[PDB]
Amino acid sequence: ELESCEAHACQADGFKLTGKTLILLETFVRVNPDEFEKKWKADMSKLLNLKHDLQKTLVPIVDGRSNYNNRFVADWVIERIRWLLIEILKASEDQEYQRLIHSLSNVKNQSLGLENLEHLKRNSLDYDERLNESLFIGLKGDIRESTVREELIKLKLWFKDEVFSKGLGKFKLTDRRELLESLSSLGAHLDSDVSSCPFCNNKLMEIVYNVTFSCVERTDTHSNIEKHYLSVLSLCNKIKGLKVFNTRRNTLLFLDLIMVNLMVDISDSCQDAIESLRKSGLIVGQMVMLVNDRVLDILEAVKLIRKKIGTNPNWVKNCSKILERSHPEIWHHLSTLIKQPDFNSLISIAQHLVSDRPIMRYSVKICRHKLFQEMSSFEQMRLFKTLSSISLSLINSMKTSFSSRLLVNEYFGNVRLRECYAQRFYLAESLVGFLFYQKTGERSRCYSVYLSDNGVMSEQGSFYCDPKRFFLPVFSDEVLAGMCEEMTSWLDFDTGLMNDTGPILRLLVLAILCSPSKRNQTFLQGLRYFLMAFANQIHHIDLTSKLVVECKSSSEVVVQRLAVGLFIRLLSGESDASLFFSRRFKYLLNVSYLCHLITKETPDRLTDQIKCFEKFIEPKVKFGCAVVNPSLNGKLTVDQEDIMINGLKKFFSKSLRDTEDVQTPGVCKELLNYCVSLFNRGKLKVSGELKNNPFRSPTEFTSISSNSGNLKFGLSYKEQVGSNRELYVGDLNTKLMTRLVEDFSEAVGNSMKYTCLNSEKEFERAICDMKMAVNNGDLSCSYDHSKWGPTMSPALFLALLQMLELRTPVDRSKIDLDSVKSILKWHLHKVVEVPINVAEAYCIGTSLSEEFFHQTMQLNGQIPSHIMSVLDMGQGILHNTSDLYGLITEQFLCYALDLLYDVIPVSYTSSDDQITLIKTPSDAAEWLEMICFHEFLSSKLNKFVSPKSVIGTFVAEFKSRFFVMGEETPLLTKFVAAALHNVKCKTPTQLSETIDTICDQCIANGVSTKIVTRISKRVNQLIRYSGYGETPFGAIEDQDVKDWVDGSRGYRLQRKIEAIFHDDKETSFIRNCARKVFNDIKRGRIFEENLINLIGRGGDEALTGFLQYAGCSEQEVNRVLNYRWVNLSSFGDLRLVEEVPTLIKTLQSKLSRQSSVASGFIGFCKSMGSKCVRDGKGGFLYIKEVYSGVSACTCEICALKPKIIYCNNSLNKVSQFSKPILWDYFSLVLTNACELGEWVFSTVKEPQKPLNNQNFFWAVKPKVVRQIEDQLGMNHVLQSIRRNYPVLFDEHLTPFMNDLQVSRTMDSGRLKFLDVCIALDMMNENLGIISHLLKTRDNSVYIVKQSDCALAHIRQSSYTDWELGLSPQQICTNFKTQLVLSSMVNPLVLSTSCLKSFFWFNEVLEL
Amino acid sequence: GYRLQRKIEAIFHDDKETSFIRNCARKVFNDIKRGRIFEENLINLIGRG
Amino acid sequence: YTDWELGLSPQQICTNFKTQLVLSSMVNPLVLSTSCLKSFFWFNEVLELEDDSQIELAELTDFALMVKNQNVSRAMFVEDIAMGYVVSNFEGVRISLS
Amino acid sequence: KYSYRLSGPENQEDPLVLKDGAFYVGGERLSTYKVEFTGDLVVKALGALEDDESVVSMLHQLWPYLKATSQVILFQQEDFTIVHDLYKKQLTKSIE
Amino acid sequence: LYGRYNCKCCWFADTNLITCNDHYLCLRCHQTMLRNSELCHICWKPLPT
RNA sequence: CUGUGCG
Ligand SMILES: [Mn+2]
Ligand SMILES: [Zn+2]
Ligand SMILES: [Zn+2]
Ligand SMILES: [Zn+2]
Ligand SMILES: [Zn+2]
Repeated sequence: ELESCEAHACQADGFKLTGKTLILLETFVRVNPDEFEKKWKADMSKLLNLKHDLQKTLVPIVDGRSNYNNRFVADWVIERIRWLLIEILKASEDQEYQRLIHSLSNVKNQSLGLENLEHLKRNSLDYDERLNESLFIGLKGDIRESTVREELIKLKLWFKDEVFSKGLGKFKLTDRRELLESLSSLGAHLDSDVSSCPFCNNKLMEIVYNVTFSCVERTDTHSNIEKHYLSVLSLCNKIKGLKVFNTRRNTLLFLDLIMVNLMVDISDSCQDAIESLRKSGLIVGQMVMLVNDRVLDILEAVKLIRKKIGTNPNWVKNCSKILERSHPEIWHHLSTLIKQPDFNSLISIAQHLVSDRPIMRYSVKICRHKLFQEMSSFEQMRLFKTLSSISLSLINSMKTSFSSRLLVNEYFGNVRLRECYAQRFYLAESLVGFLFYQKTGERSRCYSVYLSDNGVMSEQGSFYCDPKRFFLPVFSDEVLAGMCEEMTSWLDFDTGLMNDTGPILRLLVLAILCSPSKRNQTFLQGLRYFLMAFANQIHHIDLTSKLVVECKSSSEVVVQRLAVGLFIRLLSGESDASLFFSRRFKYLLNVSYLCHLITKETPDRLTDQIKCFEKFIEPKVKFGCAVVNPSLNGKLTVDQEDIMINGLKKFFSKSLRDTEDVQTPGVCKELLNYCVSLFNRGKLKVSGELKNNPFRSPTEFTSISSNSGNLKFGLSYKEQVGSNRELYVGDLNTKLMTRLVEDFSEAVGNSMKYTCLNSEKEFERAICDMKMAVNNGDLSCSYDHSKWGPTMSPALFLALLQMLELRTPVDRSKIDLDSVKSILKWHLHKVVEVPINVAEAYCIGTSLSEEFFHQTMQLNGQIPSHIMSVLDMGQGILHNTSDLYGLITEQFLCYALDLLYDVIPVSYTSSDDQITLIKTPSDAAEWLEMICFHEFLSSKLNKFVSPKSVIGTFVAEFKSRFFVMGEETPLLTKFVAAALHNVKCKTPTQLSETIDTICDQCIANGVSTKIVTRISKRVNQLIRYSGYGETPFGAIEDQDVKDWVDGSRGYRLQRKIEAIFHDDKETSFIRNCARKVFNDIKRGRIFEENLINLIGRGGDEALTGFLQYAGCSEQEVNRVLNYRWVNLSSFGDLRLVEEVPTLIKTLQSKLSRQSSVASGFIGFCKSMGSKCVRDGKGGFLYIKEVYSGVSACTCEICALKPKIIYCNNSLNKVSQFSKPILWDYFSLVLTNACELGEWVFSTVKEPQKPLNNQNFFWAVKPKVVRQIEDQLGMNHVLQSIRRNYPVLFDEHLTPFMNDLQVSRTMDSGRLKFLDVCIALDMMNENLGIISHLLKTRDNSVYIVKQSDCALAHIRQSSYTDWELGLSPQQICTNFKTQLVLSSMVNPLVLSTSCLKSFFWFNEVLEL
Repeated sequence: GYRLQRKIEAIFHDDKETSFIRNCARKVFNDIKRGRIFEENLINLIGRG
Repeated sequence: YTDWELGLSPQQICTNFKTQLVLSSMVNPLVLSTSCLKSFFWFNEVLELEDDSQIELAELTDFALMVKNQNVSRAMFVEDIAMGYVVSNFEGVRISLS
Repeated sequence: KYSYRLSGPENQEDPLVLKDGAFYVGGERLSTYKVEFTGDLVVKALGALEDDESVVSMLHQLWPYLKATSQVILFQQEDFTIVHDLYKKQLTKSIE
Repeated sequence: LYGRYNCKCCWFADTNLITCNDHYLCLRCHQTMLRNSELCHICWKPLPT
């Protein structure tokens, strides 16, 4: 303790009183992180509970020392004394005598409780016997097979005549007509008074329409003074956030003074300055744009300027001296920061431009809207571009820093704006748009959009929205256009149907973007399930009851009407309505997956927390087991144990001959017994004969706890598309317990066969079986289970594993699950912390959860803060255990189906949803009874079939993958929205890498080649908007399918650089040099590690040295090095809020085992404008200052790619950030030769003419000829790094390693192309080949349309020897001749000895 | 080394075994010198004994 | 030699390199620097330790490439000896004392 | 070496090129050195090329170079029928 | 083997089907895809006579 | 923790 608080200025737990404030420091020592965190939180709690009584202040400090480190003499009397003390205890209590030794070995030695440690107490507390009486009283598990068979026969006989013939079945036929009528009744609102116009109903759509059709009909040194104003505005915004003043108000006032002096300086020295360019540029009615995105009334601007200079004279002099002395680089202000800014000229300018101020309509008819359907193909794209500009302005409005208002305020119906922020978006040559708003931060605001044609500020409108929900359409004005175009082209079979469904689809997308709401996502998911049920033949009776979503606004009604009208237009009709139903299904599935366009970022965090708590606690209240704050230790009271046992009994009181209980949580004991009995005696498709047995302070334990907590979780949500999923964050000890149960169940499942949750082999097997079943007409049942988490119970898994055999592979001893049952009993008594925000929201407050909160507030006990229950297994807590239970039960159900209905079922589960392929012997009306009986048996277990489940012989669904007869739905809109969303922009290189991976995985699922180039253009525009500027690397534009099929990111960058170098005479020379070097290294000779010495210099010297191997003299070398590109991340990485390469980072990440995307992009654009570029000496500078050192070269070398490729002399002012692009091209070509063969050296040739109707989809395989030994283990890269970079292998690498022995004893020493081809990755921070080599293709197949393969560029490997090496025919005939002529000198045995010992036995070569 | 090689060859008169070992060594040297892939797997193979 | 004099018959090596050079020259004008020599596959003349025989006429540039020269081009017509039969018009000039 | 010994007013000039197997110092033909191909090497070179017009140029500039050589050993047999895959009858009928 | 005795074009037809090249096809779908073009737009192969 | 970047 003394050594611990001596590090924090402490006494000899610790008080420090000085004046009227005391610092209280309490310390503890626990080497186990579990007990460490436990004591940490306990100390924090019992120290925070005291200031509430002392305040009626203290500085609390808790010091947890994870070891016994000291600084007294040296590491001698610290551990030896404790060791001898426990030795004396051994030589001369029971629980404490074990605590003293369990507390300190290291962290794990006889302390970590794996699933073989039940040796703590195994004691009872007068509660376990009753628990086992209410949990294991009806379990026998030794039931014979014939009895189970005849019981199932009798049960089917009872069900067919008592639940099915009575009409109580939960599944029915489709009746596609009735399905369409119900869809039109639930979605297409007919009793609503809303107009049939999206612009009338949605205010943002109205504003977009106004801006569009006011910019397209009117218009769409003049641009010299505007850029000057923008430059000085950027300069003043630069000194806004440096805190070069005392108070923020004075800073804003000084910047206002600078801007006003600039205005008065521009007024003169020009004929008409404000009346010609300000009215046409950045100025509004009576107000001028200032720093911090503000717009201030010129009148009140000069009124505020009159103050602080009349009431505070001599302010300009010192306010400028404090700036010049602080930043003598922004002193470009020479006549602005001066004395009185000519007030009379100011008021004359103000009285010149007297216009109406923005109204800012706060309060929420004729339909002049041109009927969007009948609009030309240009006005719709203009609408999309306007939406893009407005969304980018919204995002930038979220970027505004928290400033203060300099004016006094007078939000009821209207606000005459005078101190509002505004984002300016350029629209046309003369008119620009303004977005005014009065709030900052990331909260929802009320924006007002205005225009400025030639100074006449016309009001476009006012709306209310959340800014962080409009990031997808920011720059995707062409991405969504191409998506809609390809979706419309999918319907080319009916010339006319596409003509009606095109504009409707574009309008639906526009309404979805202009109104991103969770209700629209839920409605589109419901439409997806409706289409899934419509295509098939059997569907749940409660389907249409789940598709309805309460609109609560007309902006939802319009999109629901649009979606339902689209579905009807594609489905309604008598005979000529299902011409191409595959195309129709694909179109409608993509339209329903358009819900991914709307972001999932919890519009209101508190509201979604309340909804999550409601979804978490409603099943418990409806069941009757909702014990609140039971003990927090594990000592339940009499009423608590009573209600727990009652909940258990109610969970296990479900009979087998009752249909009024097919919805309440629970399980039938007899059916579970039959399941376990059929599983034990190898009757099911899964067997108990497992392999690789999963078996591999907490001092006293019981069925409730272990005196180290109570398995405490905490409730939260997880952002999903439809509804926020549940989430449980547990402490360290309970997380380790969950990890234990997860490993056990995962090993058991790997021993099983038909479970596919973390086994991609079984998932691919299920995919292929489902595909062949849909192709053969089998009955595919895509089953979903509703409330899987909230209804599953740890007691159910206890009852399952109570009589599970789980036989060993070699021993056959029926290993006991006593520890597994103990931790499952712990899970049964888990304690879920309710959110504190939910509690404080319910205290200040109809709802079932709110009613329970009010009832438990003070009537029964105290404020509810902890919830224990028997049901509601935590989603993600017992995931693999739930998967094991579901797999066992589903195999039992498949056996039952085979028994009763004589069908051939094969099932595949994922612990949430499953798919059952049923091969029927000898429509789908005779199998309705089978489906109803299966659902009834599932409801008798805890497998309540969700109404979203479908049964049919036309389309199947599994893991959000829809499979169709003869093909598979690509899900284009899902992947396109994933590409536009989840843009985690930390570094532009990482941004582009993630975008490239997403585009590859989307092209794999047949998206397009014209949409992916637009996604890449959008990403490049996003990077360019952040001020980073365009780099030769980044997103690949104008790409081909061959750039993704049989092509990695390195090949994409190579193709990008080749596209930069048109008429390739230089990149062709670099490719020839790389081919020469590769023929020299692969062919063997002597090329391993001199290249590493030659590369470590950098980009210039390495490229020169590699050129000196070819005949590149000082003439060709200087011609090659002339092409340069500004590398901002040259001396390390960009600084954003010893710089080892990213290869070390990815190796460390691979060896070891809440913010919105708009906020991420805002932070990216914010950090990309500050001091991020490092100059090597530790002084970060701006990107503008780096790109300002460039000169106008225009010498035919800096003109082939402007602002991307520069000359050698064009970067003389800034030469530190000057890297050869051709060196990077050389490295990329060599690494592509490493990874995917020799064809990266040949020149690109094109097909001549090729007619595939844009729909000839087919699967193609990667044509890679990888020559990296095809294994590329981690211990190979680690060994190569140790050999080549030992000083880099010791430091920054392998401190957290215990398997250095295998990496040291020459584990496949010197893999081919792992010394220079790893150096090219270690020195190039944007190449990254080893990350791809230590990974799989992740696709292994690419669905592409033949229209792209016919356009694919032809580039095949060509032998550089011109077929002159040995003509392998000559090789084999020479070997034969040598063998024969050496045989004819003496008798020799024709073994491998007389074959391998021959020179010309090169037959082992010649791949 | 060549003296020891000649001594071992003198031990093995009518060299049918040392000639076979020399042929194997020539094969291994044509495989390693000629380049191909023979650098450090031999080190793992030799360290046994 | 264990290959029984069957590897490539270095005469074939040099004639194949000469043929590649000539047939690649007769598709476009190329500079006869080391760039258009080292970047050729059949330029294995740097191999074959016994360097008594070079291709036909460029023996001196290959011997210089054994020294790893960075030359480009000159009048390599040593058939007419440029080192021999050279004028000896030699003279001297005054000095400048340091 | 070619280096002008660390100083010189004239440097980096007089480039030697090659167009038809004949050394061109600045545009004047020096001479052509004999090279034999025996036909099979010719077609093996023709195989590994870039495009069609490159083949056209390389085959049209062949017999003019063969004027400065003496090689009829090229197999006038089925090998020529294999070379016939490149239908360049104008080229072989241009040298006459 | 051919398909599952389905039109594969309208998805709802199991009656007097005609095989196109590898799947089945009903009468009305065949006539509709024939009276406008010679391709199949499903298997992308010429339709039978 | 701090941004002026849609032409
Ligand atoms: Mn499913
Ligand atoms: Zn309207
Ligand atoms: Zn230039
Ligand atoms: Zn049909
Ligand atoms: Zn067909």
